[PDB]
Amino acid sequence: CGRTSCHLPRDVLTRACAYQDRRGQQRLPEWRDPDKYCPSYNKSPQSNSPVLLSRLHFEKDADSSERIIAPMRWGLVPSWFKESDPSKLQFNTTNCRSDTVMEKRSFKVPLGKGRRCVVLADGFYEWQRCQGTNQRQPYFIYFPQIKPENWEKVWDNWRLLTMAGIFDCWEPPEGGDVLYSYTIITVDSCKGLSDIHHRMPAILDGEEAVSKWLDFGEVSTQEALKLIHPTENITFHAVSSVVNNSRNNTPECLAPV
DNA sequence: CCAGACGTT
DNA sequence: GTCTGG
DNA sequence: CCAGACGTT
DNA sequence: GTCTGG
Repeated sequence: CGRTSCHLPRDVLTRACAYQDRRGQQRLPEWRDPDKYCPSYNKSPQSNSPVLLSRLHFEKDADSSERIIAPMRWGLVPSWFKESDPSKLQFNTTNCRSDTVMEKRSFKVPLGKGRRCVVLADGFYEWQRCQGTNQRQPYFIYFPQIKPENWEKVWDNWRLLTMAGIFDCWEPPEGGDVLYSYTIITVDSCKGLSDIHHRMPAILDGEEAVSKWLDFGEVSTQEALKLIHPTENITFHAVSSVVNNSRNNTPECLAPV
């Protein structure tokens, strides 16, 4: 999973991230760096997407079940990385295989420090490789949804896709803001998706999964990794090739055909 | 020991 | 920074 | 992820 | 074929 849609206006996104802390207080997650939120139908690696993380990553003594929402760089840049510019990274951290995560230098260390985040999207795109043709068929893939008038109604009630991520913090040698960057954990595609692609993102389905993944305060790596697996609770439709070029940011990207 | 990699679809 | 391969 | 470049005097 | 930029 190397492309998402995350196009909602910031306040609509934030309201769609309404949740309950461990005490059952209804809350909206508190923003950091909201100016870096860049809505688009076509989010590629190296772009910023909003992710949820525990408040306790940002505030001493916080309730770890409280949530921050913050734009992060898609493509995990490890703390130790030595060059001036993130883009010089010579290995792909767009994704992080679940099967090998504990053996991977770039992911184990930040995972170990509790740096679990939830990557938000409308949904993700996958390109289907079909036998004996180089033509790839793009699909938009998303949580099942409630079953220009309809458009506004749909998107107000949209259930955002919640993907399990890991993030790391990098101080540019040259100097600047700390870079927060993320990888989306991958697992085997479910039966529903297996004729489209062998890989899918690790989807956290519902508030229990999202909560336990976020809460590095109360939930160990070993307990968190149990949430990482495929889900059949997923739907999709084929979309035009408009999505293919990551410069194309329009509704046509995720329109059915 | 040091050198060199650190990753995925 | 930390681990693997030599 | 795909698209597009891939080079020097 | 392989890497960078989006």
